Amino acid sequence: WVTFYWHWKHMTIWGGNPGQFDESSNYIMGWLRDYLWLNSSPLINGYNPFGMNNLSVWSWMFLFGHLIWATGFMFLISWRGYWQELIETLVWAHERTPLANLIRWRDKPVALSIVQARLVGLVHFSVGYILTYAAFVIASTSGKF
Amino acid sequence: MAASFLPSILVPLVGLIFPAFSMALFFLYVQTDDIA
Amino acid sequence: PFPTFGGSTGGWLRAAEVEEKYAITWTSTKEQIFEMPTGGAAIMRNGENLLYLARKEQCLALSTQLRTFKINDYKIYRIFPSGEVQYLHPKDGVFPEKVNPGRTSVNSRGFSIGKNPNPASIKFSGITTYES
Amino acid sequence: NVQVFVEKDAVETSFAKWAQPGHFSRTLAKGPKTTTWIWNLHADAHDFDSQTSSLEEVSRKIFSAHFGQLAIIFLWISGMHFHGAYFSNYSAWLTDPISIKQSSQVVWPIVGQEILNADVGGNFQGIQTTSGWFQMWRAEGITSEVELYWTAIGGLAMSAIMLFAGWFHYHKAAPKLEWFQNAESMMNHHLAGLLGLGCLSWSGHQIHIALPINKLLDAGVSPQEIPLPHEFLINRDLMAQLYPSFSKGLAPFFGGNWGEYSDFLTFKGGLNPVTGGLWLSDIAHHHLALSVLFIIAGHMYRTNWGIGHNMKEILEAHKGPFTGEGHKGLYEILTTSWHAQLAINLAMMGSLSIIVAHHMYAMPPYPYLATDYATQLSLFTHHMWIGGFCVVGGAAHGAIFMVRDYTPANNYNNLLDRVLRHRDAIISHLNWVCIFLGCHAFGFYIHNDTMRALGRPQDMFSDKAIQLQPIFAQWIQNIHLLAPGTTAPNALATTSYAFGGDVIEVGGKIAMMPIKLGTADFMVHHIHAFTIHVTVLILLKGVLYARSSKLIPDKANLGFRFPCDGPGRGGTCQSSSWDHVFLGLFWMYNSISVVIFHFSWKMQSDVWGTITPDGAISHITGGNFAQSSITINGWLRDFLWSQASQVIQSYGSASSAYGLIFLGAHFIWAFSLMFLFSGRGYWQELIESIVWAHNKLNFAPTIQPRALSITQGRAVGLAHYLLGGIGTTWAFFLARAISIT
Amino acid sequence: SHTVKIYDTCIGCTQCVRACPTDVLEMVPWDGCKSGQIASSPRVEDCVGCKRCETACPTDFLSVRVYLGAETTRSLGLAY
Amino acid sequence: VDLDYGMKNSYVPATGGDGGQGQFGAQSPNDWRVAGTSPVGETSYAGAADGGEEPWFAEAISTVSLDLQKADETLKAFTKDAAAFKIEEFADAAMEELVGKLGYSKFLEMSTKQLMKTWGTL
Amino acid sequence: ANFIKPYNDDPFVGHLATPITSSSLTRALLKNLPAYRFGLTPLLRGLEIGLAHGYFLIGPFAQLGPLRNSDIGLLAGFLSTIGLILILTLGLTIYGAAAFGQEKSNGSELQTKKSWDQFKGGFFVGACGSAGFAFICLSSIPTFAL
Ligand code: CLA
Ligand code: CLA
Ligand code: CLA
Ligand code: CLA
Ligand code: CLA
Ligand code: CLA
Ligand SMILES: CCCCCCCCCCCCCCCC(=O)OC[C@H](COP(=O)(O)OC[C@@H](O)CO)OC(=O)CCCCCCCCCCCCCCC
Ligand SMILES: CC1=C(/C=C/C(C)=C/C=C/C(C)=C/C=C/C=C(C)/C=C/C=C(C)/C=C/C2=C(C)CCCC2(C)C)C(C)(C)CCC1
Ligand SMILES: CC1=C(/C=C/C(C)=C/C=C/C(C)=C/C=C/C=C(C)/C=C/C=C(C)/C=C/C2=C(C)CCCC2(C)C)C(C)(C)CCC1
Ligand SMILES: CC1=C(C/C=C(\C)CCC[C@H](C)CCC[C@H](C)CCCC(C)C)C(=O)c2ccccc2C1=O
Ligand code: SF4
Ligand code: SF4
Repeated sequence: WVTFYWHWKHMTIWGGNPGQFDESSNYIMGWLRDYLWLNSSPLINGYNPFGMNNLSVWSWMFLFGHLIWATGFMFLISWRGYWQELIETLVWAHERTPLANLIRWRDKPVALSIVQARLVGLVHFSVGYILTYAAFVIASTSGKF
Repeated sequence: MAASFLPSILVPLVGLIFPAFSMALFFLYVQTDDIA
Repeated sequence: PFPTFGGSTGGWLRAAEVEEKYAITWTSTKEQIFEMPTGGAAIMRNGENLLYLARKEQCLALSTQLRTFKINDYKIYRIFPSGEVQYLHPKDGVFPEKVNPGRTSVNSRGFSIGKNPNPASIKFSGITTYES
Repeated sequence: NVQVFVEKDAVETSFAKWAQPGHFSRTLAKGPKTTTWIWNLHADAHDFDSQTSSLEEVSRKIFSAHFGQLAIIFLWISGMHFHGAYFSNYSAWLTDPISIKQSSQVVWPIVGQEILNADVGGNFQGIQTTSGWFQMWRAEGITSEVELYWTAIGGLAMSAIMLFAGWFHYHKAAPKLEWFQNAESMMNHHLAGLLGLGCLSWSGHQIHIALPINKLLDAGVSPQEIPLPHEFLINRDLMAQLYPSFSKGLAPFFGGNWGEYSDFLTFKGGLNPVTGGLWLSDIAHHHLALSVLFIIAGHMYRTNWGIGHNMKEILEAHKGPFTGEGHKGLYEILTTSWHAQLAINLAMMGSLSIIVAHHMYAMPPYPYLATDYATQLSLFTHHMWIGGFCVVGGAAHGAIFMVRDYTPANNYNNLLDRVLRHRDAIISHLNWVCIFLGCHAFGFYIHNDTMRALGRPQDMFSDKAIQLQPIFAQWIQNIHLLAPGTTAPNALATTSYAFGGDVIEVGGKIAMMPIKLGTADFMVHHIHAFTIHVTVLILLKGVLYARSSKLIPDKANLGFRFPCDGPGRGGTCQSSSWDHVFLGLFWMYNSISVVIFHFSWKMQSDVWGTITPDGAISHITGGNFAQSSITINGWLRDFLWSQASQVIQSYGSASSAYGLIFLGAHFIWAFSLMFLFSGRGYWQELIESIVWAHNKLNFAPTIQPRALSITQGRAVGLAHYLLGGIGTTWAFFLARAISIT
Repeated sequence: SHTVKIYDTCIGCTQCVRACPTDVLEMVPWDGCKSGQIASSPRVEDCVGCKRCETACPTDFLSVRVYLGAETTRSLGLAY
Repeated sequence: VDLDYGMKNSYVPATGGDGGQGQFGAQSPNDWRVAGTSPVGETSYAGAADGGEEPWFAEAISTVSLDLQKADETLKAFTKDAAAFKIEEFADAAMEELVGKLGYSKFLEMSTKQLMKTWGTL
Repeated sequence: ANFIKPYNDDPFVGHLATPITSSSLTRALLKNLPAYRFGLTPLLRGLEIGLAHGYFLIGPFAQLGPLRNSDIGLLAGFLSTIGLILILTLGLTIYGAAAFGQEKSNGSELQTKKSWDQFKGGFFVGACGSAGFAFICLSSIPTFAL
């Protein structure tokens, strides 16, 4: 919220129209439409069916961050028992598969622990959050000005 | 020999050779049964 | 003395061969269908039955089910790969829920749970508060 | 012997138990001591088999509750007809279906909300509605609001009748369990009577009423000049003017010269060029043939007259060398478990809803439906969602069967037993299939995004590059395009223009045209296969590991719905089959979301649009699907960002409710994550501090406040997640489609 | 292996012993309470840590406490 | 047959957060980390079963069994102290009278006064 | 009458004898593969396996790699195959080190350190040579026209 506020106020100042922030920041749709949607444009066109420019790395990082954040959702929402039961069938399959059962693990595969899954989900969430916003702020500011 | 050659020399060493050997070494260390 | 069972993919794995295995025996007085803890139904034999399982918890789940059949003579053993056996349950011939003379209390602390010492008081000792 | 057995005055009618909340449950009957009680009361209200151990009582409760649901549905239909009769522009829309926007909801002027009364045309202001009421009413032959009023009155009467019937069959005449266990007779009646006679009578309405009225309405006759429906019944000359074979009457029907009725029972296929919908004569022939089929099907099972099949016999005979006892025991399961029946029936009804969505878009059955893009989008999406929920519910009730009604003794060496005996193989192979599908299908998109970002378009998976042509689908499309003359020689046109053929144009808008399949369609169809396989993995794991697993050997004793078995064994959170339903619901949401996005973008890009009298086609999004849908960036930019313009720019217009609901759905979706990501220990500890503040001022409820249970935390989180995500897509679709229609 | 301790508030109700899925606990004679018995955990090597015993215990606060510790094959509930 | 065979494992209990080896041992004395399957005619580990013409499923062959005699004998061996306690409290030959008159499991299950009652018969 | 039975007549092992696991085709195939075939030296098992794999591994690289449309595409595909073989050989080496330790092996069985080293070397030679052979074969594709 803090950085969104800073960035939108500065983007409207730098764009020569502070009045856009002054009027549209008073309701949420103003933030969604005039800050995020409007300023997504150069970022999402870093590459497209017609070519690419030097902002394509930020477009890719933007999608990368969305993906990492969503993958963190998996660890945060689904918990351990489901995964442990699934890994049990995986162990069964490997032990019973010819030419692959020539090779065996020396550390029994187990699902991630309860706390470990909370931490992994949190790390994925945080990395995705940071990378998405960094790509957006850099690409939007640099592709506009 | 020139320094301008260094990226194409060094980047494959940093990004392919070094991680592979580091991962192999860590794997061997974690599989070792008596480390001390 | 195996029950009538067509087999499943849920049975024991390499661990039963290399780490440890479990066996449960019991006496049934008739042929009756029961639920295998590993999935599926098996038919008990009239007389002695023997069943092999990967985990002690599986044996105890089966014994809990046997209790609903009025069967209380089940015995549970652990078998090691060398062939050594350990008699596990009921350890002294009496169910643990029934108090028995000759058992000694293990792991009691002679105070209520609120009297364990403070963590900061045993730092660097290697012990925990519940063990001191 | 199929007989009616009913107990009279089974249950007294009284308000005493209405004053005793939780009366149905022995535990909940003692009254609340914590707020948990309250939640439990709603959770266990319709869990009839936990309120009593008698199957007969459960059956009686289910029967009466079904009547209650029917009463509610009749009330809903009657309300829709009443709103059509008094708060709609149906009469004006009848005269010009092309330029007037259908509207059947009006809002009161208060706090400025009257802006929602859009200028929909016909001297009428209101909300543009997308449920297809006007098209259905016009197809039925409804030409006046008075007919709608009478249909609404009858709907009210039927709602009251259903409510009385429910009261009567619970409190006055409750059938015995032996009555309910009449699978053969029930199938005979529901096939021959409900489906067969329903089809026959609807075909009668279509032949006698809907067909001539629609022939006149298409011919350009005004609704105020069309003869009243009963005139077509009492004037065989009126019908003879329109369909000449009516001048022969019923003589050909009993004589066997049915070809004489070829003028009103047709096999044209295609669409009506004037309306853009199916020919009503084809629909009438369809319903007549279906009625015959169902009436035949309803004489298969033996009830009282010696002849007929016993279902248990048929099931018992079907066993082979790979399947032990085969289908033995299934009849007992499906005649003693309501959960087994509900699992089957929810699975079927949901799959049928999905099928309905597809078939109704591709072969638009109502007049002026095809060019009402808002209605087409809303109907497809709605039926997709309903189907997804119903298939997941079928899975859930299969799991409930496994936990509660499965008996090992009755399932020795039958199909169910052997499935349980190779669950590990089934789940391991499904897991591998899911990984393979996910990796390849989604890696196509990831590869494409990376190649395009690196400035390597020629290395992409695309039509202009490395191609992934859906050759099997294309082969099928060609076969269906060639069918009308050769493999269906009596069909005059294709079953659907989506397979190939001309462009059907109504009012300058495209009703249907061939839907071509390329690399992008290949990739998206494999995404659909992937998501469905993962959803099946989760739900089938929930059913097959419902009773036991290597982790928790005695899961059935813990029940269908329990949070966990403790942090031991590494941690056992969400091991219950209810938790598998919980995760499967998220995956179904993902799957259906992708399906409806694929529909929306493909139809806008390649089907819908305008068409000049010359022949120039201008699609809504300009044919960008093929090159934009092959990357995730193209979906984020060319679908979401671009098509969200209407919903985010809707403030200050009649669509502003959609912008508001878009925002509120985002809010509720984010609100759900608090429940999904957290745990009740934290919240109970916080509540302790809040209870302290209340106690510090000498007051606190004797119903002690409690954080939600673990399972209720999950349920609430998922419910708000689904409401938020689905409502966001709802607002987005509706604003977009109202703009483009 | 997990640690399972019995505190002297135990009333010898035998509910933790009946709740245990792996037979870690047993009742032993004791003069500290009316029932004349106390819980004991001689077989903590088989404790999985499910805490069903704690769920079953009627005292306030608990008289049986499970502290999770070093994991083994037995404590992880592995069939492999 | 040694009774501490289970306890004689390599598990070294930690100084904290560890219940140690209880009545039978924390873990098996046998190293579970063994080799995968092996070609025709070869054994993967010391006591492995020869899978014959199907070595890939060699691990599905059982070399660990419990014959009823071993079960009875280990039952007696593991409960020898409990039987010694029961005769110590009821009171060599007397134990042989009781455990043959009614049974060994029943002798464990009964009570010292009840056994004082059955000793009344002869 | 019953094409499924418990594996090894043992109902309680987690396996079933089905046509997939226990048909004559499956048994003959598996017993004849070099990972299982009686009488092979570990080096020869490794060699046969490498020969089988390196031949097909070049195809994806040659036909779908970045330089597939250049006239040195086959050479680049061969180089990519060699790189993949090196990655796999590293995997085999560290696997053997972990699975068997570094002590001197007491036997000639494949599941021993010395035998596994021989097998790994045979695999590397077989795979690299097979990739080279496939390179030669792909240098001139016969149309088979008289
Ligand atoms: C720690 C700061 C730092 C970082 C993040 C980088 C990053 C990079 N260097 Mg640079 N480099 C650095 C310091 C750093 N360098 C210093 C101090 C020197 C003078 C010796 C160089 C000399 C150098 C040359 C000649 C080249 C690079 C190149 C690169 C790029 C490719 C990686 C590579 O192949 O380098 C190889 C790096 C070395 C041979 C020397 C590395 C020396 C630093 C101090 C190692 C840092 C260790 C680090 C602090 C450990 C903590 C990290 C870990 C915990 C995650 C990459 C952007 C290549 C490039 O520019 O491609 C376009 C390239 O050709 N670097
Ligand atoms: C199918 C369901 C359905 C739905 C969702 C609607 C929805 C609507 N109707 Mg329609 N309508 C329906 C069926 C439906 N109707 C039927 C069957 C008829 C024939 C009777 C009508 C006849 C009709 C007319 C004539 C009008 C509407 C109007 C409306 C609109 C305003 C409603 C309102 O705010 O009233 C006021 C709402 C209240 C007074 C809320 C009271 C809620 C009670 C107190 C709580 C009940 C809870 C429980 C049952 C009671 C427990 C306690 C109790 C025992 C004491 C709204 C869009 C109005 C409209 O469209 O204006 C342009 C309007 O004029 N409807
Ligand atoms: C929450 C549940 C729900 C809701 C609110 C809706 C809402 C709607 N449905 Mg949908 N529907 C649903 C579930 C739901 N549906 C399910 C589960 C199915 C699969 C059977 C359908 C199949 C369906 C069809 C075929 C049609 C609708 C239509 C409609 C719209 C008009 C309502 C109407 O009165 O048409 C009344 C319905 C008709 C006039 C046609 C009914 C024809 C079907 C084949 C009758 C089947 C009845 C049969 C006895 C059911 C038993 C199945 C059997 C295998 C046992 C409205 C948007 C109609 C529409 O889109 O109009 C524009 C429409 O034609 N629905
Ligand atoms: C034919 C349809 C049908 C029927 C008759 C049943 C019947 C039953 N279900 Mg099943 N189920 C179904 C479909 C059905 N279900 C579907 C489609 C799903 C997938 C979602 C499920 C998944 C499911 C689970 C996971 C469980 C059940 C359970 C039950 C039993 C308890 C019901 C209860 O007390 O809830 C009382 C009803 C409520 C508390 C109402 C809940 C309101 C929902 C959550 C939100 C409504 C949102 C609303 C429409 C939108 C509002 C928006 C607005 C606020 C802005 C009962 C036997 C439970 C059971 O234990 O079975 C033995 C159980 O745990 N069902
Ligand atoms: C976008 C976020 C996200 C992602 C990426 C995943 C991914 C996955 N989920 Mg998860 N899930 C999610 C959200 C997500 N989920 C959420 C929010 C929840 C809570 C409801 C869940 C709850 C859940 C359940 C209940 C289940 C899954 C399962 C899966 C796996 C499905 C099988 C598969 O396709 O593997 C393939 C891998 C992918 C599709 C990911 C990327 C593939 C890339 C693009 C191609 C291959 C790259 C390759 C590995 C090279 C990597 C290079 C690297 C070394 C640098 C897959 C790993 C299921 C499972 O495990 O089935 C076997 C399963 O049962 N998830
Ligand atoms: C997962 C889906 C997927 C697929 C199918 C592809 C496919 C491709 N990628 Mg892409 N890519 C992907 C995801 C994917 N990618 C992801 C997630 C990234 C990271 C963002 C990339 C980044 C990337 C880059 C930078 C490049 C590629 C390139 C390529 C091409 C050459 C790759 C190659 O030669 O591998 C070699 C393949 C193998 C060695 C083996 C393939 C698997 C075999 C065939 C399975 C056989 C199983 C068999 C049937 C089982 C039974 C057999 C029998 C014994 C019974 C190829 C078209 C290159 C290119 O130039 O594209 C044109 C390239 O430079 N990709
Ligand atoms: C294209 C649709 C999805 C295809 C999925 C996989 C394609 C692979 C081909 C499998 C089709 C034939 C299956 C065997 C042929 C078949 O139809 O049944 C043949 C045979 C039937 O045996 P009997 O003659 O004993 O049958 C008597 C019957 O009356 C059953 O009681 O079934 C079996 O041998 C066991 C079936 C499990 C076989 C598992 C095979 C792998 C299944 C893949 C998962 C299926 C997904 C569908 C779930 C709804
Ligand atoms: C829409 C709606 C509605 C309405 C409905 C209606 C109006 C219905 C009707 C219906 C009808 C109106 C029905 C009818 C029926 C009929 C029938 C189904 C008949 C049958 C018959 C037959 C089977 C025949 C036979 C025969 C012959 C062929 C010859 C000889 C003689 C005889 C007769 C035997 C309501 C209100 C509900 C509300 C909701 C919506
Ligand atoms: C049969 C069959 C099948 C399969 C197929 C396959 C899978 C095949 C494969 C094949 C293959 C995969 C082949 C391979 C080949 C290889 C080769 C042919 C190699 C050779 C090589 C060489 C000759 C080399 C040599 C060398 C060396 C060693 C070293 C040095 C160098 C050189 C070069 C000299 C199926 C299932 C369909 C079914 C039907 C039948
Ligand atoms: C926020 C949250 C809570 C706290 C939320 C609670 C206790 C819900 C409170 C519901 C209220 C009290 C009922 C509705 C009442 C209105 C909000 C206010 C009206 C007040 C009176 C009229 C009753 C949990 O208990 C919880 C449990 C498990 C997982 C996640 C969570 C979780 O995320
Ligand atoms: S209490 Fe919560 S965190 Fe602990 S095991 Fe149960 S579900 Fe998991
Ligand atoms: S520890 Fe608790 S449950 Fe166990 S006997 Fe003592 S009071 Fe009862």
